[PDB]
Amino acid sequence: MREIVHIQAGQCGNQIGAKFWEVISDEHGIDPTGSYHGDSDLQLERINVYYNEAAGNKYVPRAILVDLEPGTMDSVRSGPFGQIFRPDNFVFGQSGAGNNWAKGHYTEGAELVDSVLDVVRKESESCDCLQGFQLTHSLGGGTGSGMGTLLISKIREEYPDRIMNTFSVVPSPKVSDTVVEPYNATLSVHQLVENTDETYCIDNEALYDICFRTLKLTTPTYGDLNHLVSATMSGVTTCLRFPGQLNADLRKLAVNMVPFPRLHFFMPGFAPLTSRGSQQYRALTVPELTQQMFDAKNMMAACDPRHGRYLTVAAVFRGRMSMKEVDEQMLNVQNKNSSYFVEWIPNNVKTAVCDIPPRGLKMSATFIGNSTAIQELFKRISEQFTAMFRRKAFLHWYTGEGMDEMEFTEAESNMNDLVSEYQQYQDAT
Amino acid sequence: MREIVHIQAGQCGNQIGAKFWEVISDEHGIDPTGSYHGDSDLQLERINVYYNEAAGNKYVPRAILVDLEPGTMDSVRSGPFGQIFRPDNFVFGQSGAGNNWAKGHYTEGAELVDSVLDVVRKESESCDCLQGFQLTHSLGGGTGSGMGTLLISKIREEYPDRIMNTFSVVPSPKVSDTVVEPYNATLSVHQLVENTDETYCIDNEALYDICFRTLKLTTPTYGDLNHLVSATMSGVTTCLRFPGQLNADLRKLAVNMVPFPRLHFFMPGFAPLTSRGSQQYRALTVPELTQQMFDAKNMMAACDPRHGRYLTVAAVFRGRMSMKEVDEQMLNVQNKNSSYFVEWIPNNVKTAVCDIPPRGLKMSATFIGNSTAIQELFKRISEQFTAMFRRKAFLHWYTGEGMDEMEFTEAESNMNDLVSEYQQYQDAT
Amino acid sequence: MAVNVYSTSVTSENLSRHDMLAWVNDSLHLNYTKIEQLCSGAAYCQFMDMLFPGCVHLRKVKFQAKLEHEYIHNFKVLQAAFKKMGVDKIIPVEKLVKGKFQDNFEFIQWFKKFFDANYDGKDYNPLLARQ
Amino acid sequence: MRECISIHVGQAGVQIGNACWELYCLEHGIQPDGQMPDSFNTFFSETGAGKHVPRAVFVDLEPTVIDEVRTGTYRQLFHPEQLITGKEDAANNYARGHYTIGKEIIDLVLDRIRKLADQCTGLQGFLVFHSFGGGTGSGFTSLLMERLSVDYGKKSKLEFSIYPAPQVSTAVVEPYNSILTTHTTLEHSDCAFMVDNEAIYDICRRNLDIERPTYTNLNRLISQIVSSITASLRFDGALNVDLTEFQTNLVPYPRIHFPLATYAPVISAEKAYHEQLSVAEITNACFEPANQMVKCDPRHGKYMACCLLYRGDVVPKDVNAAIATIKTKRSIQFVDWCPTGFKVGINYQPPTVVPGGDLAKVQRAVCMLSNTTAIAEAWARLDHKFDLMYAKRAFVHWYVGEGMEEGEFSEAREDMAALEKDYEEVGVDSVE
Amino acid sequence: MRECISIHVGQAGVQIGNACWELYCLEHGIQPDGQMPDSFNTFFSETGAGKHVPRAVFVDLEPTVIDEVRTGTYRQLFHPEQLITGKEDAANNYARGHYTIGKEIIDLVLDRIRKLADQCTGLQGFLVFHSFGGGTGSGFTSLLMERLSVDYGKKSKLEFSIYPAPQVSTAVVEPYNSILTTHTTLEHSDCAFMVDNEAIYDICRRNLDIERPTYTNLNRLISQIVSSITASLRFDGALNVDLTEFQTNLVPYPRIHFPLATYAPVISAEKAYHEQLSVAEITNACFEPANQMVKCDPRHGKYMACCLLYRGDVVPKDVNAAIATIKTKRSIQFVDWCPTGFKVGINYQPPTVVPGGDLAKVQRAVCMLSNTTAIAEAWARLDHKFDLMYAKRAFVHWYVGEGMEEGEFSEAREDMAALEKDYEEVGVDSVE
Ligand SMILES: Nc1nc2c(ncn2[C@@H]2O[C@H](COP(=O)(O)OP(=O)(O)OP(=O)(O)O)[C@@H](O)[C@H]2O)c(=O)[nH]1
Ligand SMILES: Nc1nc2c(ncn2[C@@H]2O[C@H](COP(=O)(O)OP(=O)(O)OP(=O)(O)O)[C@@H](O)[C@H]2O)c(=O)[nH]1
Ligand SMILES: Nc1nc2c(ncn2[C@@H]2O[C@H](COP(=O)(O)OP(=O)(O)OP(O)(O)=S)[C@@H](O)[C@H]2O)c(=O)[nH]1
Ligand SMILES: Nc1nc2c(ncn2[C@@H]2O[C@H](COP(=O)(O)OP(=O)(O)OP(O)(O)=S)[C@@H](O)[C@H]2O)c(=O)[nH]1
Ligand SMILES: [Mg+2]
Ligand SMILES: [Mg+2]
Repeated sequence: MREIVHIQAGQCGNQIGAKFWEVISDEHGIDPTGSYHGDSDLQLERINVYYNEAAGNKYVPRAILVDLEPGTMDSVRSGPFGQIFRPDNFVFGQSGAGNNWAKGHYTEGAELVDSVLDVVRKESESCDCLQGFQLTHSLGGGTGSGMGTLLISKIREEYPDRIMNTFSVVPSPKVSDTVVEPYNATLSVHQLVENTDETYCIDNEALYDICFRTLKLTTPTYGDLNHLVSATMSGVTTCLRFPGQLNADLRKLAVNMVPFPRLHFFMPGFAPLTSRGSQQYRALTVPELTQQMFDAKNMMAACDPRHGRYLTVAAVFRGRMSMKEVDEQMLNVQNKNSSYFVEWIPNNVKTAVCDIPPRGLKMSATFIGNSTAIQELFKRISEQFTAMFRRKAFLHWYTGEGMDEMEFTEAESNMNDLVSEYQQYQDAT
Repeated sequence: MREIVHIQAGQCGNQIGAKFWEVISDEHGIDPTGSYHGDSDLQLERINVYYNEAAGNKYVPRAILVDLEPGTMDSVRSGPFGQIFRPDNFVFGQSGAGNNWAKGHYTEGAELVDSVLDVVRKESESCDCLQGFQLTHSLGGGTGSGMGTLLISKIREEYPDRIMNTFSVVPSPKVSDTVVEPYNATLSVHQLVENTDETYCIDNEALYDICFRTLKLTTPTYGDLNHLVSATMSGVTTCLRFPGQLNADLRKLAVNMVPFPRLHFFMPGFAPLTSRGSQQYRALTVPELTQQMFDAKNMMAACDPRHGRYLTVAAVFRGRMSMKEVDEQMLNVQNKNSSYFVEWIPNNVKTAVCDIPPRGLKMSATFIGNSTAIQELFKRISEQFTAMFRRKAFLHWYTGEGMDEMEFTEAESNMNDLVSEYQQYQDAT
Repeated sequence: MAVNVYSTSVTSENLSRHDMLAWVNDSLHLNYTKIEQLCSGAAYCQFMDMLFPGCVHLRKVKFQAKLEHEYIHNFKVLQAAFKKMGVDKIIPVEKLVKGKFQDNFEFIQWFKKFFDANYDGKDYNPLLARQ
Repeated sequence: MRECISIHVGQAGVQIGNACWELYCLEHGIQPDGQMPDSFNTFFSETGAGKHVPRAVFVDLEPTVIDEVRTGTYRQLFHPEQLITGKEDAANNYARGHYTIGKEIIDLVLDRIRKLADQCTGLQGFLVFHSFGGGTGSGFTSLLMERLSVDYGKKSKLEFSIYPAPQVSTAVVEPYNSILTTHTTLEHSDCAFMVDNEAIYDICRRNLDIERPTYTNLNRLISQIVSSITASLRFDGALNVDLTEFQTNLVPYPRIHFPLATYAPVISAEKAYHEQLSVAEITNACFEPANQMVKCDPRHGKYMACCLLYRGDVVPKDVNAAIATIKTKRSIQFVDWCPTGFKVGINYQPPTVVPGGDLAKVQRAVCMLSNTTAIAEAWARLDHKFDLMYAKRAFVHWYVGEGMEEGEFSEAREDMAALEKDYEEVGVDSVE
Repeated sequence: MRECISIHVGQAGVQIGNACWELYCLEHGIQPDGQMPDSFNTFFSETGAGKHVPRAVFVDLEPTVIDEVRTGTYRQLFHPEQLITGKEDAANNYARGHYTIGKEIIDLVLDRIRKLADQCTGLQGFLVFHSFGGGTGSGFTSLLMERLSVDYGKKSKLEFSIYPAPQVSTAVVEPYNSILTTHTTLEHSDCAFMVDNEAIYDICRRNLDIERPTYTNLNRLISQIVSSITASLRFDGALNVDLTEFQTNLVPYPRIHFPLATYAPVISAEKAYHEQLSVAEITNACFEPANQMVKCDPRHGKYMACCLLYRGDVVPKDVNAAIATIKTKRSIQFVDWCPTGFKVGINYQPPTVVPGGDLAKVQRAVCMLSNTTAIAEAWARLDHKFDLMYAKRAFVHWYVGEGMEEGEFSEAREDMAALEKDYEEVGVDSVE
């Protein structure tokens, strides 16, 4: 009953993915071997959403791990929880893509993709009623971006009526992690616009800010960053996995959040977030949570929501709380912040409530904003792309793999059109 | 009540045969001395199918071991289980055939054949109701191929109303094990087409692939390969030896699988097949088994079933399982893979179920496919034969033993006709 | 005597998948839709005939090959043609015959360069060569 | 799995190789006899029981330098067939290296490479160590590269080069050798990492307080840089970079494939105790011109790519912070066609320190690979040097005597002229 | 049961025999006195109590070489009647070997063979060791073969031959001897395994690092090859090959019965420690022309049959894999009439190593027997040599003086011409 198929591509994709898996196992009372050691029957009721039941009281993640290099896979295998994964679901190459989108999409990735697809099909067939797919990856590298997009394209072709959702780690504005990342992102976005139903934009710049400023982590590590992402991810599927009072799911959320097909790029957020010492000096009531949710400093995408307008917002609450109170809070935010919400979508806040809170907390909240400010990010990428492409810098690395300028051009154009569309709705009255 | 007489020819024939015997003894609770040390009365009920009861609570395989060289026989005798065999049932020459079909069929083999026949007749007379004969051998050498075919011919003449089944190890496509193997195979096939009721085509190329890719055996050995073959073999007779819910036997299987007399060459398969570590991460339900059975990578013949159509498929299941489920699975495979099944044989899947599973497993499955793709193999052999015969290469080795070109020619023609026949049914609507 | 060339890393000296396949289809009058279809070796054998008539035993080529060994056979003919003409480039047969895109695309990149170095513009009807 | 084949050509290449393989052994816990009481495997193949053998070839045209290896401490480390020597050297003559003497052993060298490569399941590529100035380092290396390009195709090839200094030469004919080898190797190399002996000496004197640094010291320093480059492949890391990634991120146009290496921190133990070495602190050290290993001025050039490879106790956020501040800095200008100039690698393993070495043990290190229009200056200098001698045909008769043709000199020079112009063109900012 | 009778003719045959029987004794644990403190039995008959005697005949026309055996370490190993000597040698004259001197001992030799054969229950056949060049090796061997053909009929006969080198001769009349003996033996031999002293010397120098290899070394090497051929009969194996199988799988036409032997690996202990010797690795070694034991170029010929005999720690799948990759390789071309070119044998017993030998102890070995159109070159050379001397009738008077007729020379030559043409015809590919 509503199986989700999980896919992880590249280093980023696999590191976030592992963390996510760890989070989920703890929630469902699953230990590193796949055995259930939980307390309550509710933990097992909907375990089939993420786990296949194997022989002898074991549960195995419906997870496929993909990379053109093996080192990350090895690391995962050696990690805490590494042994829970099905060995045949690790599909790795030997070559790599050399941070090149073309290599991931057309060359090395192409050589590996069939093997992935075979696994995926089997996984799909395992499920009684497949909800769809969640892909974790970056847009800036070669495998996650090129191979990942290719995978998406094929999956969509095979299963056009199932939901495709992605958790994409997007390039940062202040500093680049690779030199060709604008190319890789731009290409990837071209695929994503046509082939995903929803995309959560996660940015490391935002994450670091959150960790340093809000969480008071002097020197946050990638693991810590991943944890936040995992928390968000778990939040989005909580209403599918536990009984609630007003229950959401992936389809409903998409419907509420996506008024036009191309505009499916979300700014995710999570609340609450406090230091170790600072948590004793404040109570986690719903209004506090709401307040934490609605501000620029708590968004995981490096763009200010105050630079645009919200088309829609979905808020997913976990824990025992008063529905009336929640509704009041939702009303209040809309009324007081009227100028940040588009005027032609009345009641553009959607609420979901799941009775099961996450571990350690009595209540939490997950925020999904569809904000016209995300256009800024796209614009930056377009600018960076242009600056390089006009001088044909690095181009021979991609053309050498069989790619043509036309493909690049078209991709750029598509990106530009999306930006224009975003602008149009931002400006409409 | 339904005695089977087992015959082993040459090195291959004897190595596979020994393994088979080992498998069978374990199943029926027989130790290396012939004494029953099993648990259940069901293990002894139908022990007479493969064993003669000797004086003093001992059971002896109804097995005849034949070779033109003694070394293999000696090895068998010295092996674990070597002492279980009747000493007078080892019939070996001193000369060999020098990898020459002619020597096996007309010369050295001829000198030994009468002695074999004498034993065989006695064995037949031992039995209350002889079902027939199973011969294990290769087609590529001299003894298994030439002597074996001769033996078959004589046996058929003597006992024309009994079933003759063969487990033939067929030459590989990528590499040849001997230079004259096309001649030896072609000649052998000429005899087999006219004198066997069913022939299981087993190919070492396929076997290695299975062992390396599916079983995750880095460096598989011939013993391991033989084990797989033995498992298949045991599977085919399981319904004759144990009570079941829908019981098959050798005759029934032949009837279901052979719509035209010459088309009796099967592609055998076995399921399940897993690594040592990988078995804990999956449950052996019937659908899984079915899925494992129906694919190209799990066939023990080096030909892709997707290059032809299935005329018929027999599936034999062992273990406690639901008949309904089995039937559903059978229906499902037919419906979804419609294009791979000939349209003029409705319901071309036959099912048998035996309640006794093999040791170590709760359920297993054995697959017998009559696929028009096997024609590829025959074509290859014909091509190889032609290439050599047109230049009369190596011919003096055979003509020197009294053989004429006419015999070769006729054999070639017969093979070609079979191929044509296969093609005709493949193409028919 | 036939001249020989090398390919590593150069700009404005490449060909897109589409363009390369167009070239192969126009040159040999066939209808490939994937560059990986060149893995059968028949096309390469034909190209050798067109470049250096008599360097290849085309009567031995299997133009309707479907199986790995058939493809291997074509590449043996190609190998022999290369040896006869003194082209020193090692053909990665095992990788090519698996029909992998990367290996085939790199090989055709080199082959195109080799062809351009050596082709004198003569016209021939490849249909007769084929059958 | 991801094997890396190392080739050490001529005296410089061999001697640096000695330093590199010594370091690798210490890093993987391999003794000088090949024994150890899984990460090693990219650099060492394994045989029988309790022995590990470098994936390396050492070649020189004379026996003396390699004979030291044969008779020395690591005699048991290498298999005899991977230590290749001729009889007579190339006598600082590219011609002898490329043609007369080199054509006698090239087949042998390549045959052994083929044998090495046959035992690789996932060959990443080749690391070639040599100099620009020697007859073997110039002529033989060029030859070798040509053959490798033919026999292996698009497999990644990397070069570590002792580029000639502005005012510190050994030979008189260095400019000739440098120019010809650059010309001949250009279309065959994917990326070449220049290093300059003068600069390293300065570093040794200034940063390590060494009055009289020896070639050994330089070699040791080089070994550190090489280790940083391959540590991402030999160890687990937070964010990883492989040999194929460099040429993508550091080479914007095919001919402009000369990034420069800078390592930090290079300090003595006595000096290390009074300093806390943060990521910001070492990054700043790197991005200051005095710590560079080529005697050139980046302040007078523009950056086209920077790749920063951190190792040890390093935290991604910290690195990001460090880089951000360096971006602001006046002394760091980037070309106008390149808004993203940084590629960043972070590996968990701290730099290993050779017993009896000049460097102190640190919790963090960083190796920057940067590509700068300032390198054009060096090329200009070299061309000028060539011009001065060639105008008089000084030493030309030697080259011709070894089978070179005079026209090839002019050819090499014109190609280098073109190269110089290419850099210049790249330098200028975009119209509109 | 499956007995094998060995005949050692002349100096080469006897000396190689010394090396072979020394090896067999070590392999079966038989002491030099015939004692041991069941596999032996194909090569050794057993007598009374605690003594084992070679199924062998040693023959030479002079006493000196056999006298060494009689007085030597293995004096007690052989029965006196199996060591046969005349008084005067054949003086490098085929005529003396075949007629004048040979006709005096042929009856004796055959009588002893008959006695040996009478104690065999399952005679597989004969292994005959000799050379092409000596008067005994050429003339006597031919005589012997003729008689054996008559008295035993279709029993398999195999030859191991020291074929003459291209540019390394002992005698001047070698070509005459070679040609006549090949002519006379051709219709009587089923398969003959050529080996060349030059090639073995090269192997010794190149692969074993021996400055000055002696005939002993060569003999030892030969003994290995012979052991590989008969190990399948003397030991248990996974997949087996017997003496009757070779002639079926290696001889496509009656006259084309000259396969060539190649053994791998041939290494010293010092070199073996840095190498892991896989099936693929040794197979590749074998299939490279430098490791061949006849100085000929297979790259310039085509293979008609290859038989690969593996021994020791060898796994069938691995062998299959190895062969498959070699099939792809450009340097391996097969004749068009032969889509299946490989016969493969695998035996469990690792190669035994003679104490004080030049070869290191390995887990695996392989012996290839291959038949190649490249052998035609050797024949052409030999014919040319014959022609040059015969045109002047150089040395002819000797042969005539010993009862040969001049017409027989021309006869031999024409037969060899025909043989040469037969190879040529076989070479070309099939029409349509
Ligand atoms: N860093 C460093 N540079 C070296 C070393 N040895 C030589 N060099 C430099 O290399 C150049 C001389 O080239 P060599 O490698 O000695 O010459 P070669 O390659 O042996 O060539 P020939 O002797 O001419 O055959 C000069 O610029 C030297 O300063 C060394 O151990 N370390
Ligand atoms: N490999 C090897 N070759 C040998 C040996 N002794 C001789 N030869 C070769 O055998 C040929 C000479 O023939 P021999 O066997 O000495 O002569 P013979 O058979 O005794 O004949 P006559 O003395 O003429 O009666 C030359 O090609 C020698 O190189 C040996 O111990 N080993
Ligand atoms: N939050 C988070 N971001 C990461 C992680 N790993 C990498 N990134 C970010 O993702 C980008 C590169 O991701 P990466 O994983 O290298 O893509 P890739 O395609 O797998 O890289 P490749 O195989 O082509 S070399 C960088 O911007 C980096 O900052 C991680 O574990 N967590
Ligand atoms: N699966 C399997 N195949 C084998 C075995 N032994 C041999 N073969 C295969 O069978 C073929 C040769 O079989 P072999 O047993 O030599 O026939 P034979 O007739 O007995 O051989 P001979 O007496 O004429 S020399 C080869 O292709 C080989 O790969 C075995 O134990 N298992
Ligand atoms: Mg030198
Ligand atoms: Mg003599």
